[PDB]
Amino acid sequence: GEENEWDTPEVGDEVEVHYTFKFKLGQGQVIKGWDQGIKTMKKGENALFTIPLQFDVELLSWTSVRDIAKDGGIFKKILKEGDKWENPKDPDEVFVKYEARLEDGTVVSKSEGVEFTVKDGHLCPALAKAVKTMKKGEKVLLAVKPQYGFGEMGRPAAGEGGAVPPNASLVIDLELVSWKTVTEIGDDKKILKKVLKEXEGYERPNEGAVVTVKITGKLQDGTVFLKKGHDEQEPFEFKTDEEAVIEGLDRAVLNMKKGEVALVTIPPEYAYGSTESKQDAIVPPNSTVIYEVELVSFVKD
Repeated sequence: GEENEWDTPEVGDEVEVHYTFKFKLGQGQVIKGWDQGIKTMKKGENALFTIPLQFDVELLSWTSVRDIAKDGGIFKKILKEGDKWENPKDPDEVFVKYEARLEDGTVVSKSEGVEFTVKDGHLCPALAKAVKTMKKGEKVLLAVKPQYGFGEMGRPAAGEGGAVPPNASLVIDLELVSWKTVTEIGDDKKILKKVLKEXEGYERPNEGAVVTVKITGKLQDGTVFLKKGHDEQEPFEFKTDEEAVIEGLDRAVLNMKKGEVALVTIPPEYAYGSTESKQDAIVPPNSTVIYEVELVSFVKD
């Protein structure tokens, strides 16, 4: 039997319909009959399915459901679609809100906005994994099994704590609000470049470019040791790829666009090395330094 009458429901999505409400497409959920044509239906759309019985079906909405670990370990249910098409990546600093519950709706952990580097995780394994599939502003409910929750050890009540019983499943509202792209720079990847402000179209200095920059250097506890090229100072310009500046700033700016603002995390072998740098404070030997960099303009080689 068959049917006559831009996006579509997939396998396992949560469809809402008028016929003559509201189920998991194509699981065990209706008479194994008429499921199998709702998946060609569009939102507004109005089909009449004929089974050898007739069904006037208005597909109202759906919510997608995603088996993101390929495991049934985490099912992601998208309750608000996010924007555009990028998902954040391991080295990204993401900003999120979530509320994690036990199956019985007991809130164990919750947050109204928290940033983390995605590869470091947060909360439990499920979060890092969910966000790596999520668009900006995506809001989801995650059905999490123990191995992506807190395992066997579960989790004790500390504060603001809910004990998670060893081997519990979890239900998590998660919203990916926004993120900042970290690229790993050097042969090494030891230099982190976090975009604060995206620059303008495509072009990047090349080796030997003369580059105008504003820079602010800080130690990891936030002490400013250097300011250079800011508006209240003479401008600061250097040629790139000549060791005109510490190596991590040279490599960062080669990967920067005009007008880009970046935080650049520079281990001491790419910075001041093993001797002290007496600036606004002293750079103690063996410091990783964070450099706020604004690529003002440049003239390619």
